[PDB]
Amino acid sequence: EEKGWVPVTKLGRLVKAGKISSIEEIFLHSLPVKEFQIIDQLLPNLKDEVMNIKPVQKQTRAGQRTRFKAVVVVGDSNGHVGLGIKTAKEVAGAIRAGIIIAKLSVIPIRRGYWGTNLGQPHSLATKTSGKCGSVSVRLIPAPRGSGIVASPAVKKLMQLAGVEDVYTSSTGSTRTLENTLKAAFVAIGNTYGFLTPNLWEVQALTPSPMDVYADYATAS
Amino acid sequence: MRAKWRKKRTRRLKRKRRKVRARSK
Amino acid sequence: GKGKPRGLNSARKLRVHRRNNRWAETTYKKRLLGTAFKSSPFGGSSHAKGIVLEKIGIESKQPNSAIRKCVRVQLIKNGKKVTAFVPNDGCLNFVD
Amino acid sequence: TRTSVLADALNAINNAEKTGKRQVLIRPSSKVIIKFLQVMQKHGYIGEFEYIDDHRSGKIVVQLNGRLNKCGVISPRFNVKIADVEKWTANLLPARQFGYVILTTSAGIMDHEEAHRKHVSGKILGFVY
Amino acid sequence: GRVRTKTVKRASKALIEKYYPKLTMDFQTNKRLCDEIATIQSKRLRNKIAGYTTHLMKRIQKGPVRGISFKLQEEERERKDQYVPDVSALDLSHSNDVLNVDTQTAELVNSLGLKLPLSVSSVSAVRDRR
Amino acid sequence: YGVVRYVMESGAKGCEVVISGKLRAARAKSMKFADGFLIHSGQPVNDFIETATRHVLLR
Amino acid sequence: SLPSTFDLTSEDAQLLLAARVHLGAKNVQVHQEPYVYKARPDGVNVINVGKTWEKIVLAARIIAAIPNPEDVVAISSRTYGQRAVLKYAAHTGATPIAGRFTPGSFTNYITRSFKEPRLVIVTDPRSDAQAIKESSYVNIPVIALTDLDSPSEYVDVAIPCNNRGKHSIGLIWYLLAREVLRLRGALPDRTQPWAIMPDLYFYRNPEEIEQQTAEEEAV
Amino acid sequence: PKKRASNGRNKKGRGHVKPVRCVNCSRSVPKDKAIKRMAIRNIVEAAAIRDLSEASVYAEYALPKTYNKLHYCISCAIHARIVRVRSRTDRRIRAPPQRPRF
Amino acid sequence: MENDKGQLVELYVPRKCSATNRIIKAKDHSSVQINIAQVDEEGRAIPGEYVTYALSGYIRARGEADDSLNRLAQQDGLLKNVWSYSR
RNA sequence: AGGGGAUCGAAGAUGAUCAGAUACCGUCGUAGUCUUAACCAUAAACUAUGCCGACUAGGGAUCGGGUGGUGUUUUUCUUAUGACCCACUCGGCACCUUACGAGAAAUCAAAGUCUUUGGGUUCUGGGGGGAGUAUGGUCGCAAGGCUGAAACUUAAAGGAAUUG
RNA sequence: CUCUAACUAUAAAAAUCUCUCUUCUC
Ligand SMILES: [Mg+2]
Ligand SMILES: [Mg+2]
Ligand SMILES: [Mg+2]
Ligand SMILES: [Mg+2]
Ligand SMILES: [Mg+2]
Ligand SMILES: [Mg+2]
Ligand SMILES: [Mg+2]
Ligand SMILES: [Mg+2]
Ligand SMILES: [Mg+2]
Ligand SMILES: [Mg+2]
Ligand SMILES: [Mg+2]
Ligand SMILES: [Mg+2]
Ligand SMILES: [Mg+2]
Ligand SMILES: [Mg+2]
Ligand SMILES: [Mg+2]
Ligand SMILES: [Mg+2]
Ligand SMILES: [Mg+2]
Ligand SMILES: [Zn+2]
Repeated sequence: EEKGWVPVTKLGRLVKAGKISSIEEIFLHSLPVKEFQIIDQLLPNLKDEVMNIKPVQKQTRAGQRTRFKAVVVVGDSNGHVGLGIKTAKEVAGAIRAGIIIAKLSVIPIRRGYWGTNLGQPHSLATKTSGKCGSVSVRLIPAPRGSGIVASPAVKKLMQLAGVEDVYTSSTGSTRTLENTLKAAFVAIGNTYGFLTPNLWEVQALTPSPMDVYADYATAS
Repeated sequence: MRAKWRKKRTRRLKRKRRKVRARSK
Repeated sequence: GKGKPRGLNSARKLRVHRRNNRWAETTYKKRLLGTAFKSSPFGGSSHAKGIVLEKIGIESKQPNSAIRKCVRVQLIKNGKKVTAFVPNDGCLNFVD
Repeated sequence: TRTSVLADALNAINNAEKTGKRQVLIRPSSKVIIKFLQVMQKHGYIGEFEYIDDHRSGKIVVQLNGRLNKCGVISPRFNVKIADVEKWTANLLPARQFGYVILTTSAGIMDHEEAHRKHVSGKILGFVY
Repeated sequence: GRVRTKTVKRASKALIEKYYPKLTMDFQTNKRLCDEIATIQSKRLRNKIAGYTTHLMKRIQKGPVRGISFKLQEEERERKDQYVPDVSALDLSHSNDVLNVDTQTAELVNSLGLKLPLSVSSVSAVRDRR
Repeated sequence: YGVVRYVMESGAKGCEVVISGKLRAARAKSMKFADGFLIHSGQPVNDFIETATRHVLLR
Repeated sequence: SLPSTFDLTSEDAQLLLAARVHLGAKNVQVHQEPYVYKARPDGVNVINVGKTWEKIVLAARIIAAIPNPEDVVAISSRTYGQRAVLKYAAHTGATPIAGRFTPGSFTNYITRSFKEPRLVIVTDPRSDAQAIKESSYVNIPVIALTDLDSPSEYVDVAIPCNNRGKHSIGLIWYLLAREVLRLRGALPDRTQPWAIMPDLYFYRNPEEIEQQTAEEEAV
Repeated sequence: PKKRASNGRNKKGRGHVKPVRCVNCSRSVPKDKAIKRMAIRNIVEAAAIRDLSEASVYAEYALPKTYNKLHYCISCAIHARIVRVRSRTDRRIRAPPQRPRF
Repeated sequence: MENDKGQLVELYVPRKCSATNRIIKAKDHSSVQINIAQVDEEGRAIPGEYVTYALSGYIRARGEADDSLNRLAQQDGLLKNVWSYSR
């Protein structure tokens, strides 16, 4: 296709120059991503599918002005998820911008073992939870190959995550798909927010990629 | 309707029923 | 911290509190009071025979305009009378 | 009134950890608090605490290092049979790879793994992870 | 109800900011300048543009004004900014090499281990009733 | 949308399309597809923007 | 550690005293700042000038560590410290922002004033809260010229000094720029007073610049 | 819902205060929800100060004032223009309306 | 974290706050990383050699960022007695 | 029931306004309002936030008490008080900012320390209506209070907030 | 870096309203 992608931010300039090789460097230093093309460059195989299209109306003096809210989940099934929620006039544009936001909001997840680690991680590391609106989602580790015991939206979010086995429990008005998916997103991103005995030792604070490679930014 | 006036109407029905019972007690 | 007691020797009040609260439900109250046996047209009965008394149709609600073709039936098991509905296009004529 | 002193101690630890501090001042400082913090020291969830004699129940000054994330008492010290230890660990601990249900057996106050090693069980005190 | 909407104001602002040395006080000369230095499509808009340009020029002549800027004005501002007094306004150039303090900052100087010639004075801790 | 895309591919400074009628419904409705900017007042309406009106017969 | 050449020299401390940096902190106080010392009976807390100079040299060390000069971006919204910032940006290769801050200048990448720096210097947190919030949103350190009454939320290493002086802010910027240039090595040795003057960073009301021009144009 | 965390009363720790009557409509309203206005004015307006001064014995009379604290109700206060409806973010402010004159 | 053979399966072993030992989230868009330049004998900032402190967004939001940095710099011999361990 | 009996005022009497007005505006006006005994036990009896206990965040004030000031006016020559000023502390009605916490939010410094769920403890609620109705007790002279369903009917009723 | 002043003040009457609500996907 046709894509030039002139980089307008320093992170984008470094990525376009090919100086950042893995998305782990972006996630580690809590770097701010504002160009989805960075995420496209780092993760070439981010699959996605629209969770829901919802018509939302505003009551004006003349008729009812209706837009559409698209709930898109993007991921690579290898420990990377993003949840975009967008509102727009035309449904196709709403889906495109929701994909854009979801790519912007990619996040890493910490898959773990239920017990007696043998192969690659199959489940989460610990129990995690999130709460959006009144919807509280509780993700609990499950034994190997136990499937994803979750509602279809949460199940498909875990599938996009790469988590193959997990138990779930949702409390509240899980009816609303955006709230449920946001709570699940909060939980799965909180999976890397739990300090664990195997994460106890301190590191040397490797210098930030835009400090060591500040020269290649700042287009002169 | 107000709960006040529904209460009062119930009290007046009890008025009549209590007088009737007192007559026939 | 919570309304219920938490001590290791507070089983009695927890149990009686649950027992007193159970009456707030409708299924439990119906099951324990035995309202189905005493007041319902059938006492714990899925089906019941009866005799047709007359042959009436009743108009529907506001959003739905029609007359549903029912039938008044006096039950044989106890003698109660209830209206019942014949469900299909041309089944009213079938029942005499 | 102060009913469960260990509850106050663990609540103070939780509050002073969530805010990001590195120290706590627990006032009443009973035996059970000392043993609980000693177990936490043995497993690393706590730093270098201290008993301050007052001739009146003493006090404790606790040093933290941010390694802990939650204490907590099971306020009704339920009689935990050796079969019910696993159920408590599943219901309380977040993962099977870590966490410790601190429970008081006749062989002292011990973490659940140590109690299972001694093949002895008693009442449950609290949980740390 | 003459308010001279966006286009004329912005065009006149740019005209002043790019051509101040050539602009004059007179409406007709500035009208000819607007004709030659700028391609205004119609002529009513040209007259409005020249009129607002003259008004802004008169305001500038009266004094400096917000928003617009040009080479001469910014150079004058920079030259005034570069003013640094030859005489010292610190290091006790006034008050015969003596500066007045109270006890507290005197102890500050003392504990800092520095000589710092001072002059003590109590601050009369009674505060003004305002 | 293909028509609008081609029109702005041709170098146009703005395109707009109104499709009015029974778009997949019995009730009438009008869809507007616009991109760029379209003026509406003054002979610039006559001088630059050019319009066309057509009828299409369906089933 | 730092060599003893970085101690509080008598002339530099004397300058700090003269600009009345210590004189005023507030009649009130917030427990985020222990830089207080010997609360004066006038109800005007004194600021520990040694701590202020230590903060100044720490900020200079932090700024000098940045490899590319123009990712040090300095803000000033209040009038009293506008000119100084510009002057600072003249000597050290920093980027100034005077007057208004045009919010969205750090997050929004479309604005023509979108600067994405690696450090932000703020003359007053209470007045430049917008810049502090932007730096929070975009993960940027905030070396703020905090007073003993200004808030310290989202504020990194904080130089404690006066914010009501018209003297303290300019001289603080002087010492900051002077120490940064000494750290870089443009200034050869850190003993000479760097001839240019503290009054260069002082505030200049338009009324007094007009008076100065009139005195200059009299002959 | 709570429109006013103070409930408008300004009581906070009394339970009951003694009511007062409205000056216009004589509404028995609690003394704290009885918005008060201290009308201090001249017994002779500025329209007749010159006339009174010219036609009065006791040269330079002090011209005594009149003082009255008016206890309005709240319906009258809305209607008699004493107090006005405000924005929900403006209801926060309790300072008087910024010193009518300096 | 560790596979049974002994290779790492974790990705991006995360940083931790240098003042509160709490990990730094990937999307913790309030946290910062300060660099303090090393100083040689004559006051020349040696380039490319410094010391880094990762301050979390939580302490920055609370208002303890500057105090924590003061303590942390005093511990590693950067500032002289700027922070007292006994308040 | 006994005492009083000014004002204001359920009922009532009218004079207006209206299509009607035995309602609101007005003038009179009993019971009542005020009391000594005896009943009544209900209120939007509201902070619609149970009580006891611990911890968590910054900013001022305010009330009661107590400490210190080389503090200021006081005047009884000096001092002792008192009254202020500054700092601190305990307890109370409260208040401002903020979310870094909680909520469906309005908002809460408690409505926080709750899916990372357990400090002790009492009472109450399980969709709306029927209904706080009937009945049965019990208290009351009476008014009515406490306790208190079902049959049946219904797909909602309701909370907060957003745009009109 | 220095301060505590100005002010008013209208209420007449106005009740009621029937249908019928209709998809948003690249
Ligand atoms: Mg019909
Ligand atoms: Mg136009
Ligand atoms: Mg026109
Ligand atoms: Mg309302
Ligand atoms: Mg009020
Ligand atoms: Mg009280
Ligand atoms: Mg009597
Ligand atoms: Mg009447
Ligand atoms: Mg009449
Ligand atoms: Mg009347
Ligand atoms: Mg009367
Ligand atoms: Mg009640
Ligand atoms: Mg109540
Ligand atoms: Mg119900
Ligand atoms: Mg009810
Ligand atoms: Mg009865
Ligand atoms: Mg509502
Ligand atoms: Zn009134």
